[PDB]
Amino acid sequence: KTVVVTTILESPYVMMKKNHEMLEGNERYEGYCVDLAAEIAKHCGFKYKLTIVGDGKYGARDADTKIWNGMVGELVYGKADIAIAPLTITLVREEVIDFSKPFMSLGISIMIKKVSPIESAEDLSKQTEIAYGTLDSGSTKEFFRRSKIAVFDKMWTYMRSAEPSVFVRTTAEGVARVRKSKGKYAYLLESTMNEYIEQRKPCDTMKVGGNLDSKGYGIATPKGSSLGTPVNLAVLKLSEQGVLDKLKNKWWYDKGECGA
Amino acid sequence: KTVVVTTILESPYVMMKKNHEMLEGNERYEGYCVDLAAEIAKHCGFKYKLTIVGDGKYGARDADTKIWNGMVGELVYGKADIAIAPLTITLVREEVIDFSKPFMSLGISIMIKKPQKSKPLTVERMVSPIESAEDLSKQTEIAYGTLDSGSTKEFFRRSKIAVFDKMWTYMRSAEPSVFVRTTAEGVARVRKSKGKYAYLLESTMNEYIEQRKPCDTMKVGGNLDSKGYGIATPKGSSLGTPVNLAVLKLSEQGVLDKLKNKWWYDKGEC
Amino acid sequence: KTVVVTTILESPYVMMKKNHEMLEGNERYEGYCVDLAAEIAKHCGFKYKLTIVGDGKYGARDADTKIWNGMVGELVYGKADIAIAPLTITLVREEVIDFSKPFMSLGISIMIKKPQKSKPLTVERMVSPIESAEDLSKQTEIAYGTLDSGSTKEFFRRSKIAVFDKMWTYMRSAEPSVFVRTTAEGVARVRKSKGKYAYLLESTMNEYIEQRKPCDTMKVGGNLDSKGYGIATPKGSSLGTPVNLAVLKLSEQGVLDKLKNKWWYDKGEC
Amino acid sequence: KTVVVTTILESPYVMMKKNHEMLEGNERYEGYCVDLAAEIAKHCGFKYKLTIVGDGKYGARDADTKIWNGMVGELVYGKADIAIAPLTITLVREEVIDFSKPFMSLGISIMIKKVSPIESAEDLSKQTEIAYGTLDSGSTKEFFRRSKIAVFDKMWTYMRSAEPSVFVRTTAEGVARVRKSKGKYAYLLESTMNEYIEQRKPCDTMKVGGNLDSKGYGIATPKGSSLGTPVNLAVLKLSEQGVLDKLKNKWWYDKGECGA
Ligand SMILES: NS(=O)(=O)c1cc2c(cc1Cl)N[C@H]([C@H]1C[C@H]3C=C[C@@H]1C3)NS2(=O)=O
Ligand SMILES: NS(=O)(=O)c1cc2c(cc1Cl)N[C@H]([C@H]1C[C@H]3C=C[C@@H]1C3)NS2(=O)=O
Ligand SMILES: NS(=O)(=O)c1cc2c(cc1Cl)N[C@H]([C@H]1C[C@H]3C=C[C@@H]1C3)NS2(=O)=O
Ligand SMILES: NS(=O)(=O)c1cc2c(cc1Cl)N[C@H]([C@H]1C[C@H]3C=C[C@@H]1C3)NS2(=O)=O
Ligand SMILES: N[C@@H](CCC(=O)O)C(=O)O
Ligand SMILES: N[C@@H](CCC(=O)O)C(=O)O
Ligand SMILES: N[C@@H](CCC(=O)O)C(=O)O
Ligand SMILES: N[C@@H](CCC(=O)O)C(=O)O
Repeated sequence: KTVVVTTILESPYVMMKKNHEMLEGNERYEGYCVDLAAEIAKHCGFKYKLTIVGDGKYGARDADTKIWNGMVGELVYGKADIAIAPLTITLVREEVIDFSKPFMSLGISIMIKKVSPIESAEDLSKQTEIAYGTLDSGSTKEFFRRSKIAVFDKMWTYMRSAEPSVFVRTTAEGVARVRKSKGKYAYLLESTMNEYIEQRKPCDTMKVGGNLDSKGYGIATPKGSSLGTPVNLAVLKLSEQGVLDKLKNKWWYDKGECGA
Repeated sequence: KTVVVTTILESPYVMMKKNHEMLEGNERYEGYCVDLAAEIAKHCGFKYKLTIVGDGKYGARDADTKIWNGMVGELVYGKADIAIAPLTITLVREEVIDFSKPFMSLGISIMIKKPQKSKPLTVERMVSPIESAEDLSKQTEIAYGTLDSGSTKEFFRRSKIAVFDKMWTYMRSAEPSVFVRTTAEGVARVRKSKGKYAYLLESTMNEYIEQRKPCDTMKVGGNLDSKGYGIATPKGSSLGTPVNLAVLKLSEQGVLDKLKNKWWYDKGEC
Repeated sequence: KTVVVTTILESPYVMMKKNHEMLEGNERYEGYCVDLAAEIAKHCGFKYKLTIVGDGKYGARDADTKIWNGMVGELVYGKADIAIAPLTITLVREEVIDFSKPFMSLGISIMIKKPQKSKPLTVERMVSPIESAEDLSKQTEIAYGTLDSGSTKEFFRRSKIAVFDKMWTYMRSAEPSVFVRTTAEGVARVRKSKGKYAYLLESTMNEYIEQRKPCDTMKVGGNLDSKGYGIATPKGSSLGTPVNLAVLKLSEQGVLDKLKNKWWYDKGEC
Repeated sequence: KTVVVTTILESPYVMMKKNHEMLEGNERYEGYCVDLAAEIAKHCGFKYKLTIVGDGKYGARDADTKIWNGMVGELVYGKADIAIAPLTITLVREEVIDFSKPFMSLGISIMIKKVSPIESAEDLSKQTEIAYGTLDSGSTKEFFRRSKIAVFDKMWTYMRSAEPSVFVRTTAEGVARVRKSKGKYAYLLESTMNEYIEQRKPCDTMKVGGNLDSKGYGIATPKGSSLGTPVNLAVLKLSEQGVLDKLKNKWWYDKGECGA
């Protein structure tokens, strides 16, 4: 029986290849996530099919609705069997569905135009001249929303009272807004995506400061599913063998079209 | 019913208080792990008593006997309820026990003696003989070893990478043995080897020891891999989910980071 | 019974919120003094409603007619219950009202326009024509004045010091008048006088204005004296002792320092 | 009727003159406090006599006894009519007796041997190599005892668990211990006393950092005394006329036997 998989067309995790207009099957996708899905299928021994959630969202909770959108929505409501995609792990999504062991560690990063006058996020909180935003229905905004730290509370109060809407539809739109703003707009995003933007043309954006926290990416599984343990063991096996690191290097630094 | 806690006397996770001879109960110990256990107890209501295993081993499967020892064995055989200690999540351990999400990131680093500054405007430059792991594998004059019954040794013995395979081959046939029995033993070997020995230990203890007096050691290279410290729980136990949720909540609240800077950098002078 | 609070719209003590047109109640105002009033209400249980006097004067005794105006007159005649505002403790005011312990230290400083840097290795040096008060008294090309119905003017008119007597003599017979009616008016006169005018205002507002955009003003010299901002209370009232104790408790707890840093330096770029 | 006044032999507030073995009356004392007392007596028009509390303490609350020592003890228990001395004003003493308006503003200062590696008190709290202490039965230790700030709580926990007893009998003993310790002992003391030590021989000590708080000195009066208002008005009048500042300069910088 073919197993349906939900994901999001995020680079370098998933790509559309180049001649996507004349490609079909599981060979029409290239990237970290599709290769990981193929490896998981080979290890478990099941046929898998890749699908993309119609809305370009990861998943969140609507106001006064209690409905899951994004990939977790497809997982919970019977529209998917496993989500192999860069889905951050937090407390809220852990209650509804179970996560495997993380396969990529990261944190909150600040990206800005190419010394930096803000450096630490403390100055950025204390300096309102440069704006800052996040991605809607992700995990960074959820982290900032319910943070009891004074600095993070001030940041979140800034985000909610922001004219116009500081949030963006996609991280590509976020970096586009950052580049077009000529350094007046900062982007709070995951470390991996920030570095990927940094190491590609035109190499105009750079990461500033350290990481505000520590997170990870997990392979979400429907609650009470028989496949959670096999895929968790497969993730651990890949981490032990270094296949995760090898694929990270393959899709991360093998090309390297920038001067670093 | 008060549950027991398995922990190892490892700095800065667990220390011994100065006035611990006259003190009993949970007041004997101090450090990162005791605060983590206190926060876990505050999150989910239960009574905890700190225990330290006699063998003082992290856990490994003995060959030709198939018997788990250390924390993993103590947890498997039902004589322990929780292991709030720097226990590394591995594939072999996940098959016997239940692991929550990692609460601390780590990597396999290298410990060597810090060289003296070279005299030859009036600035001092650092000279080192090791810059990565490939040169350590190629070079042979300085011996290198790992911790016995640890996660690093198990990772090295089951790695198909050429350089890691060469390191494992050297370690398994090195006379005298390059393996140590404790972290402090390895650090003492590094300090008293006069730069003739390299210790492969985790990055957290590495940086903690580097930042503390007499700060005569220094770490080289990056992390050989990426792993994390989890909280262990016996397979099919009712404490796994609440502990996992507590770890996630503590990570989100920033208490883990606060403990990290409290016990790692606030008490460092070098 | 809800008591009334007398305050002046002075920055950074009290500011007008951006969306105050559609907002009523205590939400209209923001700044140091509104937070001080909130902390006072939290300490001792009572209901407070912020009021701003129409005349907008601090308080002085009119000559030949003997009427107290401003906040002092408002509290003397019983139409107000408390004055949580930057009101200076003076000898003349203490004879008519009750003053608690000061909650902020201040001094009489000088406001002048900041000169441009001089071109003549590659460093920039600051040149100023005034370094103290004695040279200001000796020099006469640049006019200087104070605030009307303020504490500084009352201090100047009743000082036996020779230099201060000379300053008062110059001020009382200056054409056109060197006295301003508001702090903002004096700052505007300093900014638009092209360095031909000096303003004698308190050091707190002086440094707040200096630290804020467009940061085109700069303070010279030390404080002419030492005073403090108190909380006013009508003579023989039951609110004097609880307010004094609340001020002492807030000072001990460090809330006053936290408010000072929040509203004086955290919002400054120059 | 002669009014008795309690004080403490603290310099430059009160001196013993030089030929004290052959002096008597109110003319056997020189200094800021005796001159202030003479001015207050002249303004009010009453005969005053100066006395020193037998114990060299300002005043505090003993454990499980509720008895006032120091100068406030002499004031409360009918042994004095007014205390003209450098008595800091705080909440605890305000409840028992009333204080006039302050006549000298100051704060908590750190003194050390003659750039400084600690600078701010944050480093000193985070650096236990150099010890720090205060004066027993004063106001600095009371401020540190009941401070809810994390840094000040850490400092107070350090003071209580100090071997040997870090407290000193007198500020002169404190500066002696600081000088003999060769920079390994810091002294938390009032700004005025620290500066007075700074501006005298051998000019070996210097103040480090800013002020941890803001305080003041008041003329304590017995609770329910008819003299509180006249002396409060006299203090305000002296502050208005500049006599307080003039006496401060007279006993503070007129001599100036150091290189500044
Ligand atoms: N170097 S990296 O960010 O691509 C990365 C990060 C991580 C990896 C693997 C890689 Cl390649 N696996 C670990 C997992 C392996 C076992 C130990 C911790 C979890 C369970 N999580 S991690 O520390 O988040
Ligand atoms: N010790 S640390 O500051 O580097 C550190 C390391 C890690 C933290 C939190 C901290 Cl503070 N949380 C993550 C976990 C928390 C939740 C989000 C990812 C996993 C589940 N593991 S981690 O990546 O090992
Ligand atoms: N605005 S400030 O930080 O310089 C400042 C100034 C002063 C403060 C407290 C602060 Cl935070 N408290 C004192 C008062 C408080 C208690 C101790 C001395 C008097 C009674 N007045 S003050 O010397 O005018
Ligand atoms: N310059 S100083 O420290 O000797 C000093 C400090 C102060 C003085 C007078 C002097 Cl000389 N008087 C003021 C008082 C006068 C009136 C205004 C504030 C109080 C009531 N308190 S103060 O601000 O604590
Ligand atoms: N990649 C994150 C969202 C990124 C963001 O919100 O900044 C997630 O899957 O939740
Ligand atoms: N922390 C390691 C042991 C120490 C080491 O391997 O260096 C573990 O949990 O196995
Ligand atoms: N703050 C002063 C008025 C301002 C000034 O005099 O500069 C007072 O209370 O009288
Ligand atoms: N001079 C202070 C005490 C000094 C100190 O404790 O440091 C007082 O009168 O309370």
